[PDB]
Amino acid sequence: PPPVRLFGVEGTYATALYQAAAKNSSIDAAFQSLQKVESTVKKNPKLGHLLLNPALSLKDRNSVIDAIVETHKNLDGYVVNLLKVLSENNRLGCFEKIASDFGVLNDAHNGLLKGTVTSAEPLDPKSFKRIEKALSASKLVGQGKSLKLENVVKPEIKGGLIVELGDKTVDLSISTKIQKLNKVLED
Amino acid sequence: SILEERIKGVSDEANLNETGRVLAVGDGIARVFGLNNIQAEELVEFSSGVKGMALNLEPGQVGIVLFGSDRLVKEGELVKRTGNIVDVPVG
Repeated sequence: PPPVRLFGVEGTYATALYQAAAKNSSIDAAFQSLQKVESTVKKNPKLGHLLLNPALSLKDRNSVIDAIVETHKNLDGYVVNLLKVLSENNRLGCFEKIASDFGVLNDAHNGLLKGTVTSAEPLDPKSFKRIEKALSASKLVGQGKSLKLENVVKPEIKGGLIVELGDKTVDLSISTKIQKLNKVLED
Repeated sequence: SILEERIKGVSDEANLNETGRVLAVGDGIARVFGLNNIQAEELVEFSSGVKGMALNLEPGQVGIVLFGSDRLVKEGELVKRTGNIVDVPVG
């Protein structure tokens, strides 16, 4: 069974992929391998950027698929058959898509709770350790789920920072406050 | 590398710039894939014996309009850019 339903279209595939791989307890293997066979398509700079979008028949693409699994033999049997399904329906542009979703599904299994802690400027490393500590202490991460902090630089966040993870957010920015203020000026 | 070489052997090659290849046809309008250099209102000449005028350039696809004939055009034939706007002799 799937644990929860995430993603809209091209998530029906990702859903289906996790639940097939669930019965063996090897999704982590499947997904890692998928990253490594997807990357070797990318490091095929012609016909792996020039055949993501439909351009050639179902059958030629299918044969592009056959050639991808003969050169990489570790991909797991669920992901060698998922490629067949995608090639027969004749799609490869939303190939990275199933891959991305399948990662989110997998990391719900690992029990990782991925998170972006955007700031105006890159913060210090000490500021980082302390946010990771605190966020664990706060009841937004009850514990049982292992937070990761990913630093991003966004000069579109003009002052302050925003901590984001799951459906729980604390927006403690300057940028919003300025926007609100600018509107409020009457006298 | 070997990875690129296995893709190259099983591929007829494409890219689809300065020519495109038809996806489906009918209603006296056609759908060509590619043609990302075209001008808006250009004349295209098909390799089938017919000329048409691009009306809708949509991302990654173009919808030519076929000036008579529905027979000549079929899915998999190559549409080429004339490179000039539709004009008529004056003099």
